[PDB]
Order: sequence, then C-alpha cells, then structure tokens
Amino acid sequence: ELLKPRTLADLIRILHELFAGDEVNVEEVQAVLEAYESNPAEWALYAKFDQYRYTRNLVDQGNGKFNLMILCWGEGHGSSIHDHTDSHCFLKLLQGNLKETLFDWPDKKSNEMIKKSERTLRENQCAYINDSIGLHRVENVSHTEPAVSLHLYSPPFDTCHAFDQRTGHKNKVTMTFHSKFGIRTP
Ligand SMILES: [Fe+3]
Repeated sequence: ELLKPRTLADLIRILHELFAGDEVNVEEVQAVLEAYESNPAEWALYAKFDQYRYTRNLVDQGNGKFNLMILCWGEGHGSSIHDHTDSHCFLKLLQGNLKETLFDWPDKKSNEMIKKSERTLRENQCAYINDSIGLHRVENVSHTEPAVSLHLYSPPFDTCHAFDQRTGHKNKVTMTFHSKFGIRTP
C-alpha cells in the first residue's frame, strides 16, 4: 500500500519499506518520490552548496540497500556524462530546474557522443535512469537559480565512469560526499 509521504522523514520510512526485500519495484519507488511535495524546511540541513561545483550530501544509507542524497547545484553547475554502476538511479527535483541530456553507450571506436535527447526536469518531478537505458549528463543551466535534487541509488555505489564527449572514452571516478547526515565531511 503506497501512501503519500507527508514529509521527508515519512518518505524515508516508506523507502525503507520498499527496499526491505532484494528487488526493486521501480514504478512504485518513482511514484512515492514524485508524490513527496518538496518542503524546503525539511531538507535545509542537507542543502550545503559549494561555489565551484555541485555537492553531494548524504541523507540516509537505507540500511545498506540504497544511498539517499541531496545534490546542490549552483548556477551553471553540471555533471559529466556518466553511468550508474549497475544501479537504479532516481532523481527528484526539490528546487529549481535541471537539464538532463541522454546519451547511448559508446562503441569501442573513438567518436563524438551525440545526444539522443534532452529534457528539462522541473520542481517535484522524479526521473529514472539505469545502465540498460543509457548514460546521461545533468546540468543546472540557470544563470540565476540554484537547483536542489534528491537522488536515490540502489544498490549504493561509490564510483562510476565519466565519459569524454569528444571520444566516448571513459575514466573511473570516485564519488565523494560533501556532508553526511548534515555534517560537513571534508
Ligand atoms: Fe546520474
């Protein structure tokens, strides 16, 4: 029985129920994430920005089944084209807008990675991606509005690959958390 999360804490409790087992009902997780109405007071603790690039702020470790984090994107901040390390990845906008550009997996031959499509994710919308679907880049293209997004990855992962748009070549990157449970972790 999927009920509307009343608060971020309620959403976290519901997610612990949806990940109690070994598999993931993607549509139900996406539905509950989308149904939570962003309330800035509830996540202010995690909204720690950096002037130079987006930050990753861990909110919950999902009893080992998933990492729930909040990403804070300053104006013009964006990610690399990347994969998701054989994990499910849900992205819900809490504030602002983000541009998501989708790319297919490159072939072994060096070549320009041409985008398949792009879309604007708006406040409260939840997107989903996994390696079977493809790769993506996420960017806050706004010149005046910082963006904040809520991400859930299952299983949790600490590394992924960044892809060079000019060649398709990839390199392993290790993800680092700017804060954990509201505490800056330098
Ligand atoms: Fe991603």
